[PDB]
Amino acid sequence: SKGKKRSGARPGRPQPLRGTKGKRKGARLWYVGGQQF
Amino acid sequence: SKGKKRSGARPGRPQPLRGTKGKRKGARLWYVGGQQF
Amino acid sequence: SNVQTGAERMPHDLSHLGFLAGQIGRLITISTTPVIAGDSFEMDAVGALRLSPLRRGLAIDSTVDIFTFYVPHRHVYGEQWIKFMKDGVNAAPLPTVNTTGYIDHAAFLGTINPDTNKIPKHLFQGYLNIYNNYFKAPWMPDRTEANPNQLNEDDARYGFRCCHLKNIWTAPLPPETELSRQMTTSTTSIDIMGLQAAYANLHTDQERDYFMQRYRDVISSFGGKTSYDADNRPLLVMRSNFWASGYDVDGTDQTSLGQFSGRVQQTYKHSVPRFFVPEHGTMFTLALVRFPPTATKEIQYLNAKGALTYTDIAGDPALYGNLPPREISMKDVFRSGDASKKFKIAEGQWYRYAPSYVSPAYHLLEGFPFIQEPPSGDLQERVLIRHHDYDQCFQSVQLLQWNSQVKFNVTVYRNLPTTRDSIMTS
Amino acid sequence: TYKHSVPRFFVPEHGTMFTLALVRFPPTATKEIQYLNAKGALTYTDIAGDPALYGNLPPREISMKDVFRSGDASKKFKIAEGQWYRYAPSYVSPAYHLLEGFPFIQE
Amino acid sequence: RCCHLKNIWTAPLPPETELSRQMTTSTTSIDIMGLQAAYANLHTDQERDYFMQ
Amino acid sequence: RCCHLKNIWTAPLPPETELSRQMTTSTTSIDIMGLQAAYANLHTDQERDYFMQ
Amino acid sequence: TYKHSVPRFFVPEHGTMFTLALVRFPPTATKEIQYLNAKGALTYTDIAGDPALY
Repeated sequence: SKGKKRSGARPGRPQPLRGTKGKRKGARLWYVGGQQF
Repeated sequence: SKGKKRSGARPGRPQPLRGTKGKRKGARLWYVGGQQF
Repeated sequence: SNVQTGAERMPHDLSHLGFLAGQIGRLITISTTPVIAGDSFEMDAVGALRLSPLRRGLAIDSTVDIFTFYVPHRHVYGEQWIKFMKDGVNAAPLPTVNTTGYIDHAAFLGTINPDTNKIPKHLFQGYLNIYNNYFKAPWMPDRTEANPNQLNEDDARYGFRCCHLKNIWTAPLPPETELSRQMTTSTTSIDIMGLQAAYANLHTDQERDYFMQRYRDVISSFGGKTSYDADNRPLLVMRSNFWASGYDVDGTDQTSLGQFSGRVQQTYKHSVPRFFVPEHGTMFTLALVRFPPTATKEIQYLNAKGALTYTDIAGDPALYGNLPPREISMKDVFRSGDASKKFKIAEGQWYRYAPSYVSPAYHLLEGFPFIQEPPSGDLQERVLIRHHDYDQCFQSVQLLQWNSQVKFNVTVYRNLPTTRDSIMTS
Repeated sequence: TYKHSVPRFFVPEHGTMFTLALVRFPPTATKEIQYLNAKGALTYTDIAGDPALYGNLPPREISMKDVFRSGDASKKFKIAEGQWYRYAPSYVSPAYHLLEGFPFIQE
Repeated sequence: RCCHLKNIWTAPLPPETELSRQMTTSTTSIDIMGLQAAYANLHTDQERDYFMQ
Repeated sequence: RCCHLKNIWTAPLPPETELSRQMTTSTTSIDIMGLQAAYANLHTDQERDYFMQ
Repeated sequence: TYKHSVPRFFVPEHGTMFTLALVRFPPTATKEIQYLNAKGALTYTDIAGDPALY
């Protein structure tokens, strides 16, 4: 084996998932020909 | 490649070889049944 | 016109969601991502773990494991790689493997089954390498299928079966340990110098049976080291463990007043620190859910074997430290055990271990995840977990025995052109 | 509970003020696959991630069969080269298929 | 009806992007100064397709 | 036997370097976007010949 | 007189250590000529040293 042996339990309540992606933004990904809202 | 690229020239004269072995002694190697000179 | 030859290093998002489900005691793939040589990998995973609704309330916690592994493409394709990378563009494409034609097959690899019934070879073979190096018992045979469509159901829909938590009967000595060894002598004589040399041959054999079934173990005993490239094994990057808890709900109508139902829900986090990727490969993330191995019909060894002798009861140091291992049966630790099933234990192990006690009033009662009958079959069948042993503990739902919803916060530092550079000619 | 606040606004000519609302879900589907796992045999251009190749090639045209299990091969659209190394889709287990609640796109 | 949040298949390139562009040459010759002017006409067309509708 | 110290004639370019490369065109036309993609294939070939054997 | 010194090296697996030697001379020949003096008639590309051409 190598290197982990950590732990991960947290207290609280399981809040619902909010936003599929996004922790840190880079450059643009999509180009449609203008703004779209 | 890895790690060397050193140099080794020395000045002086090539003195004759003196003793076949010996830089640092460990434990005994030979057992004849006594001392032998 | 303008021809681009290089790029700058920037972070890339690569974050997504996780609607997962699985069985108990089976190892299933949770997430997967490809990487390039020279990258840096980071991951935070935050989610909730739930079990199916219980029948009578919370009594015993379960333990959950999350692993992350790194598998180079050279460990899978071997010599077809390297030639592929040295030829560059216009090289022959890499091969695939066949799958059974359903939607839920190839779900132990964390993907939906394509309509062509073909997947990249490195996805299937990278799962086998992890299982054969870390999750099966070292004395078991390896698993070598070459095609996911050679597996059966419950191996394609869910992962491979894993091992119980260590115990008196779930962790016996390997079935190849010798209880005696002969030395050839003469009719009325014996060479006492050759007897000394016979003990040194037995010492090396016993080490290779208890500690050193794998090559990386043999080298470690000399004081050496092996890289995972020398052994061709995956690299473990992170491991997490926790216990799952919850609360109860009370019934309030005429019939269910006095009845309770347990709800397991746990918040967890799996964090991987920054990892330098040396070659092209894949990162795997896997999960495993287990219960402590409690059975309703287990007895203490001294209470089950018939008549107590001096060796059983005295606890004499000169006797336990100098005797060979003892062979017993399933009848000595279980009420309805089979006398023809044998396994070996160490002498005096009954003074080092204590089993759990379950009252006879608990026998055949819903809820309460126990093992109702002593396991049957050969040794390999007993050590691995059967998830049908927990069918009476949960209510029937479409989401199997546990489910999870997780967000993966990944971040990679690559050397790639922007989307703008890829679509503009000049 | 929410609040929509508009600071003071000078109206230059006769007109109307409109207020509108829009409610959406993230676009998660149960049958989406990663591009590299769905196209058949991997070539050097797919897998190597070479900067000299992604930055100088025209856009690639693919089908709905390359990202969906029951997609139609006659429906085409264009993507940028190397976009599979910049984007990651969400994974939904097959056990979630055709289950009430859970706002997904089933087909 | 409005548009989905941006995605690999909900945000593709406009269905009018060109995957190639030809230039008229001779049988056994080519004007290399006119080739330079053909790249500048394509640059303006690609901008009006990705950013400037 | 080993190699001489590097020199004009003892250290030449590898005997597999290409002095030209063709691109297929039409009779009276040429795709200028495919010409851009032909230079990127040659760049990878020249790197694998001078540095990356 | 020379010296070849190897600092302390941790051996991870069973193997062999090799030591080898090589003796060479600079490659001097009696019949070598400069390129510009040997090719016949000098053109603009040979002699000008123009950065846009090389």
